[PDB]
Amino acid sequence: SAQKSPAELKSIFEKYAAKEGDPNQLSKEELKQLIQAEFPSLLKGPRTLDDLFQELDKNGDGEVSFEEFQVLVKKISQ
Repeated sequence: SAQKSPAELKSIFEKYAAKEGDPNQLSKEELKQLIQAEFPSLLKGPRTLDDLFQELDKNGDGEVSFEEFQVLVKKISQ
């Protein structure tokens, strides 16, 4: 919603990750889109669009795993 619920983000995340072979991560392209969807760079404070990606930039099939993504999630709602 205005604030993003864990279940909500989880559902969206699954929806995104399922676009790639492994429904467990989102590749750079997908993560970027997610960012755009949740808050299109209106980060008037925590300016990091990419620092957070890099800090979590794994690469199994896509990029950022659900495991790592949870750290991202924590900063969505604020």
